[PDB]
Parts: sequence; structure tokens; C-alpha cells
Amino acid sequence: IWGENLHFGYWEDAGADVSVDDATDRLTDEMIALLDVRSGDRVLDVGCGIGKPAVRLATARDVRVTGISISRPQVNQANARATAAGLANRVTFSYADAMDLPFEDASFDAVWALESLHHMPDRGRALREMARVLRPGGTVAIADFVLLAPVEGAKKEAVDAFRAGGGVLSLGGIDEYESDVRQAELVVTSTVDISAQARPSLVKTAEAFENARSQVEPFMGAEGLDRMIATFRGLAEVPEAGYVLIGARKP
Ligand SMILES: Nc1ncnc2c1ncn2[C@@H]1O[C@H](CSCC[C@H](N)C(=O)O)[C@@H](O)[C@H]1O
Repeated sequence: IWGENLHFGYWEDAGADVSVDDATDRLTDEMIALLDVRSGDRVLDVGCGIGKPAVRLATARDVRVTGISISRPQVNQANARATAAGLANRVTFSYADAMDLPFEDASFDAVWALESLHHMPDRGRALREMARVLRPGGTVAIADFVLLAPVEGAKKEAVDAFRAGGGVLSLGGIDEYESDVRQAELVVTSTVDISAQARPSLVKTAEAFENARSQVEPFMGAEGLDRMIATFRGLAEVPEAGYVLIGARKP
């Protein structure tokens, strides 16, 4: 239930009143730049959520996006959002699992995964499927949260809590993400630790929900809403809790 409810953002100032929606859009902008895409390419987006990132990509570059998810409501919302921005000709969404993708080999010019791989019960599988469907010359972009070091006591306690409510089936170090990418026979072009920029998202979104307590409360219940706010505030204070951007390429 804390899965499709937290979207990390890119924060730079320490001292500018930008919205949670502002920081999320900036992060997306780093991913757009990190894919390396030009007029006429095709892009696969794995774990599309409700479609915001894919619509932003389409507003920025002239490409075909297809988005993928294992939650039926989300596919319907994403498609409505696409049809609503008039991008139905090129932006489209369907229901499929990244552990077994139903696409032709070498279909896409590019692929991306924004905050989705930590759900997969096995990152390797997913990345292998992703390489299998990119054409040689094709590029990849990953954005996800990581554990920079092993933890204990109350630090481990605050991390576990987060994984429970967000369904984080596999959390790992950067070094682990890298060799997962290398196993799929992709070449790694950049890896950047953006912890310091991503961190503020946690307290800042705890605040947002608070402001909306009486309008979200009936959907989640009081105690559920409280545990989610508490769990973010705990995670914010464990500095072993990190975030990384990774670009990669197919020989
Ligand atoms: N095994 C899997 N295969 C394909 N999609 C999956 C998956 N496991 C989880 N997902 C989907 O991936 C998403 C992860 S949350 C990612 C949010 C999205 N990037 C956004 O900001 O809009 C969820 O929508 C979830 O339904």
C-alpha cells in the first residue's frame, strides 16, 4: 500500500519551496536525458504505474512508448491519462509481467525502469528479459533505491518496516545492481549516487499526506495512514538508505 504512493524526487537547493510534483518531474527529466533517444524511436517502460513518467517522456521526445504493469486498475488509468492528453496514437499501456515479457526479440530502441525493479522477486531475470528485447545499439535507464551498507538494531528496524509496506522484495547495493546489469550482457555507461538529492522526498511526502489527512484517511483508514507517515520519517534518518541512477547500453 505504500508502493504506488511514494515517488522519489530530485531535490537540489536545501532552500527552495518547490512542490513534491516539481521534484518528481525533475527526476524524470534526468531519466529522459539518460536514455539517449531521438525522433522516431520506440521505448519500453517497465512498471508504468499510472502513466505520468511515460506521458512526460512523450511530451519531450517524439517516440512511441509502451508501458507495462501487473496491476489492472493502473493500466486503465494510464490509458485514460494517455487518451486525455491526446497521445493515444503513440502512447499505450498493457498488462504484463517483466519476469516473462511477451514481446518480439529486438523490438525497442530503448528501455527504462523507474522505481520498479525492487518489486521483482529476482532482478537478474527482469534485466535479462529487458536485454533480450532491446536491439543492438539500444540503451537502458534505471532509477531505484539501494542499501549502501548493512544495518542493525533500530536502523534495520526502520528499513524492514519500509519494505513491508512498499513490497520491496529485493533491495541491494549499487555493486549488486551493476553486476546484475553486466550479467544480462549489457555494458554499463554511468552509475550516479543521488542519495543526497533523493532523501528529502521522505519527510516532504510525509508532510503532503498530513495536509491531506482528512481526504486520504477514508481510503486507507487512520492507523494505516499513520504507519506510512511514521515509516518514512524513520527511513529518512537512516543514511545507509540510498538512491542511484544507472545508464547502460547493448553491444
Ligand atoms: N513483476 C512486475 N512486472 C511488471 N510490472 C511490475 C512488476 N512488479 C511490480 N510492477 C509494477 O511496477 C510499478 C512499480 S512503482 C513504479 C511507479 C512508476 N514508475 C511511476 O512513478 O509512475 C507498479 O506499478 C507495479 O504494478
